[PDB]
Amino acid sequence: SHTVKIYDTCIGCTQCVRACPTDVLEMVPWDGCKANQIASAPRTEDCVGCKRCESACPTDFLSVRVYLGSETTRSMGLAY
Amino acid sequence: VWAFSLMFLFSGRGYWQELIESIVWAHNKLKVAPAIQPRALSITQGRAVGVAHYLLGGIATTWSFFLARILAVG
Amino acid sequence: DVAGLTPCSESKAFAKRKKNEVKALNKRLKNYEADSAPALALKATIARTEARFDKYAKQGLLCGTDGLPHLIADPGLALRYGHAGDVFIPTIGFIYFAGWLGYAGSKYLQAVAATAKPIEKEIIIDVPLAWKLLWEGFGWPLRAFAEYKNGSLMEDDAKITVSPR
Amino acid sequence: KKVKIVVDRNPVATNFEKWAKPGHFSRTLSKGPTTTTWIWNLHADAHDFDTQTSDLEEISRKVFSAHFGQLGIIF
Amino acid sequence: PDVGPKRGTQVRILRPESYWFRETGKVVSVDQSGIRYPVVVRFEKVNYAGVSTNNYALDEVVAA
Amino acid sequence: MKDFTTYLSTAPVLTLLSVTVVAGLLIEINRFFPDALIAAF
Amino acid sequence: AFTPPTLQSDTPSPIFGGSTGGLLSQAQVEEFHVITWESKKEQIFEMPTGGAAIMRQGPNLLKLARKEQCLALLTQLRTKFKIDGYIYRVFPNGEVQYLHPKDGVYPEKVNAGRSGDNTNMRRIGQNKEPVQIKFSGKIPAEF
Ligand code: CLA
Ligand code: CLA
Ligand SMILES: CCCCCCCCCCCCCCCC(=O)OC[C@H](COP(=O)(O)OC[C@@H](O)CO)OC(=O)CCCCCCCCCCCCCCC
Ligand SMILES: CC1=C(/C=C/C(C)=C/C=CC(\C)=C/C=C/C=C(C)/C=C/C=C(C)/C=C/C2=C(C)CCCC2(C)C)C(C)(C)CCC1
Ligand SMILES: CC1=C(C/C=C(\C)CCC[C@H](C)CCC[C@H](C)CCCC(C)C)C(=O)c2ccccc2C1=O
Ligand code: SF4
Ligand code: SF4
Repeated sequence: SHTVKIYDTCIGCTQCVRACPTDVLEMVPWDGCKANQIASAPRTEDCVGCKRCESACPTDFLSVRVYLGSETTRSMGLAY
Repeated sequence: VWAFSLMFLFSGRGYWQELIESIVWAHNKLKVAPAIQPRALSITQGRAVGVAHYLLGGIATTWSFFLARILAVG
Repeated sequence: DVAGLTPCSESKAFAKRKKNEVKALNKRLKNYEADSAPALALKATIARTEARFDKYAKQGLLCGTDGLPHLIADPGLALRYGHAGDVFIPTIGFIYFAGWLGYAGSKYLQAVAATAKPIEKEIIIDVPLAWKLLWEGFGWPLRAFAEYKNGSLMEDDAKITVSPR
Repeated sequence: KKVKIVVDRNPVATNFEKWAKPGHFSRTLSKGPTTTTWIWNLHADAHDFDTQTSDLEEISRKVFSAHFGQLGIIF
Repeated sequence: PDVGPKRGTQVRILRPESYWFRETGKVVSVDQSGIRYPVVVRFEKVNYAGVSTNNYALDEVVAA
Repeated sequence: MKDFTTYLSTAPVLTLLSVTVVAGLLIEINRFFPDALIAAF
Repeated sequence: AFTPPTLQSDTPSPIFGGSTGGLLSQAQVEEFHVITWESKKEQIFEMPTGGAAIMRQGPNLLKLARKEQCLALLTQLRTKFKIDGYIYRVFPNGEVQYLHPKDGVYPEKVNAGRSGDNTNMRRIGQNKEPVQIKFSGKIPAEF
């Protein structure tokens, strides 16, 4: 239950969506960049908070931005 | 040295990066900034420096204590 | 005397300390033939100690209640009492040498910044250039005051990057 | 089959060109020190012969010669 | 006609949240399509992520 | 040679050389002018 | 349109000798995950819970606890084997979801027909100030 947002500085490089290990980020058609694609975070219920997505964004400042918040079993990464 | 090691073992890289940012502003104001970026030590290197200093300080303390004790008595 | 401190050449505790330290070294001497390498080393040490204690008494350093030289860190209260060699003169000497090294480094940075690979000329120093600038750094008071009166020493903050408040 | 002696003649040329350029062994370390982290990783990866080459032959040769250097230091 | 700064000129960054705020960089291209940020700027100095190329708009890329 | 002198200009060697030179100089100064507590001119 | 496939429960499992990292009590009260793939040869792979298993010819099924373990296994398959798999979420009442290849197309490729959830059209500092949103049960980055 972390709040993942994607801002318009995105250039659609697909790095953030290959980085994510839990499939929270996705590519959708867009038009505000040359690649004509932007990222989106529909499955944000699955966000663990690893910030691998945020560590792969080349834009300055970062386009994918994670805000850790409420903790659930999915967010806390509990196998037991 | 041992106590110095604690600097590296309790702190984190972010504090040091922003402190170095202020230092670099001070240098920029006088045209003496390096072309090679001062970057705070990586997290792994911070931990490595901390453990190296901890072990150095502890072992040197015990070594000196042992040697002085055994060379003054015995 | 500047603050209840009699000149070490007068203080009895200073001479007493001289006496005791020399007597310790004499006791260390009384174990070797006065012609062996240890004996020569001890004799040289005693000569060095006596020279130091006479030199300190000659220069008029101030001794306290104990027999230890004290220093004065106020210009004016050290210049009207003949004690400017304690902090003020070494202050000038340091400030000069520190400024020399700092100005040499600063000018080397500003000289290698305007080159092809400035990040390369910091890990592989250009020794002739470094040595030339190290020699030019000796006039640093003159050149630094020139650059301050010129305004070229510093950079206006409108061009230095800052954090988002 | 059959244990024997096998050597390559003159695999490496004894020059000083690579001492003039630090970081030659590692591809990532190459292309200048943009930040001091380059200075630190230059030493942190000096003997990590695994990341300088994938050929086990070259790794083994480097290990052999490094052992000779260690023996020289001990002597 | 061509829009924005010329290719190869030096510009001063004016985005307050950028690493190179108030620092100069050379233009390597300006896209003409209609992107929000078409100006592509190259700096000598890298940022914390190790990159040196960034895209800026046109109101926040004062030339010279 | 040129590359050897380039190696001798590297930060690891030149820094160590300069520290050795300055250390030697301070050691020599203290060997000839020892125990100097003030700037007696 | 796209139709997610149906979870066939009678599927052979990889040859595995038993592990101490398998399911726990959380798979009987909350939920667990199932991954299915199709192997072109019987080959040894690394199960994310420690140890090595052998995947068999044809369809293979393997059930894990966390989704992220399933995606790690799938990334291993995609890189070192070029095998494409499907991840279902099984609840203990019987309900089954279909998870990772949501639209049949992988998350890195644009599908045209996806929902742009959580996509602000402002930059990063164009958010509101915390003093303005004080006593609101939210954070500045969701206004
Ligand atoms: C010639 C290079 C140079 C110059 C001109 C300066 C100048 C300055 N530094 Mg700085 N600094 C330097 C190198 C330099 N620094 C290096 C290499 C480091 C890493 C250890 C630092 C770390 C540093 C810190 C943490 C701080 C400063 C600060 C300051 C300012 C206060 C003055 C001071 O006492 O600093 C102190 C000087 C030191 C702590 C170390 C000096 C390093 C050596 C002695 C000088 C290097 C000379 C160079 C290697 C030789 C090149 C010669 C050439 C021929 C090749 C001042 C404008 C302070 C500030 O914020 O400003 C108010 C501050 O806090 N510096
Ligand atoms: C027992 C310790 C030991 C041993 C056996 C080695 C062995 C080796 N190192 Mg190594 N290294 C060591 C410690 C050691 N290192 C330490 C403590 C560091 C700390 C950072 C490094 C950092 C390091 C780096 C960065 C690199 C190596 C590299 C190498 C390989 C190339 C050696 C070579 O060809 O030079 C030949 C050796 C000789 C000709 C014998 C003399 C040694 C040198 C030349 C002395 C020159 C100094 C000279 C007297 C001037 C300085 C004195 C003056 C300043 C006063 C080699 C197998 C290089 C490599 O190939 O990476 C794989 C490489 O790039 N080392
Ligand atoms: C009493 C003795 C005290 C020693 C205690 C030892 C504990 C430290 C063990 C940590 C492992 C370090 C090795 C791996 C290193 C490691 O992985 O550490 C981590 C750190 C950097 O690693 P990173 O995670 O950043 O790696 C990323 C890079 O590989 C990618 O480019 O390395 C360092 O600490 C800096 C090395 C500088 C040290 C060289 C500076 C000068 C010293 C020269 C040699 C001194 C003389 C030697 C004696 C003759
Ligand atoms: C006399 C004396 C003293 C002092 C006093 C006082 C009170 C002082 C002060 C002062 C002050 C109140 C100051 C201020 C200032 C300001 C500024 C502003 C500064 C500066 C600097 C700079 C700017 C530098 C630069 C440079 C150079 C020149 C060289 C190298 C490079 C560089 C760039 C670093 C005492 C008694 C202690 C002791 C005795 C002596
Ligand atoms: C002080 C500190 C720094 C700042 C440290 C820096 C910038 C390194 C300082 C090295 C200076 C530039 C050289 C000092 C030279 C010494 C006299 C000897 C160095 C020994 C060498 C052989 C390495 C960090 O970057 C850091 C990172 C992560 C956790 C803790 C910390 C931390 O505590
Ligand atoms: S990594 Fe950043 S720029 Fe690239 S697609 Fe993701 S959000 Fe956009
Ligand atoms: S923080 Fe991790 S899990 Fe969450 S969206 Fe980013 S990469 Fe995915």
